[PDB]
Amino acid sequence: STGSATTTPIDSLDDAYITPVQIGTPAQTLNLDFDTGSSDLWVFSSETTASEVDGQTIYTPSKSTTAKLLSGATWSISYGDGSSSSGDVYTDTVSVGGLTVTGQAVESAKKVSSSFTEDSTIDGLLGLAFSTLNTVSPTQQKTFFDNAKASLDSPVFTADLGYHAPGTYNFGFIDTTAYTGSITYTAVSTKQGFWEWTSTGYAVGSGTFKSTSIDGIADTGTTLLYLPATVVSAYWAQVSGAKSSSSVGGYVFPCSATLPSFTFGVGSARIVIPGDYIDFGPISTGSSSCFGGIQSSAGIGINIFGDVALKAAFVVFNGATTPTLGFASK
Repeated sequence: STGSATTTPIDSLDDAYITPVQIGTPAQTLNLDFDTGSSDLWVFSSETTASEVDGQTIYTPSKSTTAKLLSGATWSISYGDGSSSSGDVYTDTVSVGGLTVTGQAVESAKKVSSSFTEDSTIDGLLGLAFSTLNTVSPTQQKTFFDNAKASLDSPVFTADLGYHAPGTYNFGFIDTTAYTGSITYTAVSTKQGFWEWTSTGYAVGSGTFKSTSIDGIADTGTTLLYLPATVVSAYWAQVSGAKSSSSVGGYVFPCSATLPSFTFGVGSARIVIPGDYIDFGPISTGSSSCFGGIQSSAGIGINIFGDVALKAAFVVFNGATTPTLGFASK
């Protein structure tokens, strides 16, 4: 089997991407944030505290003939940005782009934090990291990909995120028309539950490539690119007037600037992030100070290749017995 679904930016800044997902019988379609940095599929639901729902589409298990309460099971998750959610668990049929899993754990939110309530476009998350991070207790549950894997033509999914435009998540096959050149594969460590890999270095604009190992995660659920302070300083030093602002919470730059590109290494290959991808616009409406798309990972504890990086590439998440990651230009 295979599946193919279009993923769409939630706003003009590509802050996140939503992908339609069919849950239950008859289908209830919710727009979920596919997140390679977590491993819970959770939804706004009929059980979500009413004051914490503001425009989202909800899953109502009582209207699905295939929903079953997973008795005794609860979940609770906290994300790197400080947001959180928790609730109980159903199993139900879940389909993404024509690919169907029966018996998928669908984590129903009883509580969500402010940032989720305030984002009316995101109806939940679909985690695509390794199932070892799944938070369901007392019986840990598998991700959608993990459940689908055996049935897939090939044990892979791919992320093809757009810059200010729709893109695609594919399951079970590699679309050879979706990228240019060759795909370069690189080793993955699953020790922390993430798609963790080591970049071979970076360049700023037309500058010379610096060979240096940068360990990080491929995370579709993180908006920006978070890298070591040394790397980030070298980038922003090439933008007149750029500075790190404690009050704003990172690097800002004059909105009148033209940003240089940023290149990262994948083995001997290179992925180029155009400068425009690194512009996240005014810090506040009408401001001439703009927020940068490359930020320091210092104090996160991990480097994160988020959407800024990943949308510059066609990315293969290979869930074979020995997992790997592949990157191609497009």
